[PDB]
Amino acid sequence: MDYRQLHRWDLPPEEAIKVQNELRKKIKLTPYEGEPEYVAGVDLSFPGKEEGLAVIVVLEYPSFKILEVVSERGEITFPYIPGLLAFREGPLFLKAWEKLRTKPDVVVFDGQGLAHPRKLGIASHMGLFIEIPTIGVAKSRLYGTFKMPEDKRCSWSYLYDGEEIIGCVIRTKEGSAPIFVSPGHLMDVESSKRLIKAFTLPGRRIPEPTRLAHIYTQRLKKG
Amino acid sequence: MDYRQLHRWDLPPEEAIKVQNELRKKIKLTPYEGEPEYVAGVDLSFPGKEEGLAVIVVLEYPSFKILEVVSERGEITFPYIPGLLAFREGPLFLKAWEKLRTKPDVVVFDGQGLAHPRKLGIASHMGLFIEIPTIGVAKSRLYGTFKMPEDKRCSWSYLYDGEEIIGCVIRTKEGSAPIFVSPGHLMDVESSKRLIKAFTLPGRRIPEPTRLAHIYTQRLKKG
DNA sequence: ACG
DNA sequence: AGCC
DNA sequence: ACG
DNA sequence: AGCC
Ligand SMILES: [Mg+2]
Ligand SMILES: [Mg+2]
Repeated sequence: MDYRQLHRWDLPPEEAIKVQNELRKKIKLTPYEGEPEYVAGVDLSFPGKEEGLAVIVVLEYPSFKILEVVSERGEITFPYIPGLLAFREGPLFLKAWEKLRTKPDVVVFDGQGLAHPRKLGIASHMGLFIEIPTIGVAKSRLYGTFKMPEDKRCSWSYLYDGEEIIGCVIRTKEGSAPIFVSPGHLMDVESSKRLIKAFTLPGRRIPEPTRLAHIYTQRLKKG
Repeated sequence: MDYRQLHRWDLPPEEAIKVQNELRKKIKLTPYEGEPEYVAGVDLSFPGKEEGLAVIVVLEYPSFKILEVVSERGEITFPYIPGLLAFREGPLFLKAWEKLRTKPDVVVFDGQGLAHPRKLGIASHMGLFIEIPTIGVAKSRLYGTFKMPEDKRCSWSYLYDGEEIIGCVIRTKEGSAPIFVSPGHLMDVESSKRLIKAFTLPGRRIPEPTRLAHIYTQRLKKG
């Protein structure tokens, strides 16, 4: 699938931030009304320190049937720095995306979207590139304040940055920690919560798109 | 300082567990009545993957004055496996301990004590070796159930393993995550909570013994 | 789930 | 713990 | 404090 | 994420 190379990836940390502050102004938070059909999930495993393995899984909704799965194994140069995950995992994801045949209605990333220091989490960032609605689903908090939701199956709270709602915390599985959901691009808080709740099956903590992308990222790595 | 080499460290994972199940029966949970004077804190940093740097800091209580500081830089063979931290960080700590001149009244370790699958966290394990009262203070949960304490300076809850109290969770600093305190050897839950509360200064999340051992483990590593 |  |  |  |  195609996309817009909005900028260079070979940037020193301090420069990436500058970029982030410019790209955030181009983000569009908008309702995603309707039932999506093709939903994608993205993730990366790391066979080596400087070697990543990105996987994208396209699912058929509401059947959750796997329709396509592409992957790209490559070098990872940029280090991990909270708030700059995009500059680390972004490039390899895009290379796997160049291999993607079916155009997704929505893409789910294993990371923050709006719930980010500069309001441009890896999900928002990629959305600008691929120009498709995106959602970020992280397994831990990066930014924002919240009241821990009850330990009940669909309990949830809002993630805040002061008075602004930047995402939500959903208990998708009792006994397990909540997940952090936030809009990427062409998405808003209410719609990302609705969609993520619809993409998560009973008994699972992680919504199908990213849950499967992860397993694949791990199976491909190992045997 | 001296200690008892109770067993070999070069053990395969499955064997270490066996050892743990035998050593746990020798643990003595007993009150630590009274004001201690010399309190030690232990920690390790890792200059390389197979290279550790252990530091032990002895403090004067209740002044928190540093009285002694010894360290040992060495190879780390055993990998990290939750529940077997002792087989990884234990050996190098003991080598630093062999260098220790002042005998501590109590030793605080950066890890679990009783709050462990086999009731023998690294703090309990070392206590058997050094035959001195020990306490474990971890920054995250390894085993047990608990109700998150209020976000207030001295708020705390009990850590459970069913009906058994195996430690406590203390909010030592509002806005920061709680710490997990559990008795090692020659210690009990009530006394370890009392002592750890006394060893933690206002505004700090980590009690002085281990807070200082950590900084040193990091400074020595770097410049 | 898990320094 | 270790990738700033 | 922070995949 | 990666050390089973
Ligand atoms: Mg991931
Ligand atoms: Mg430590």
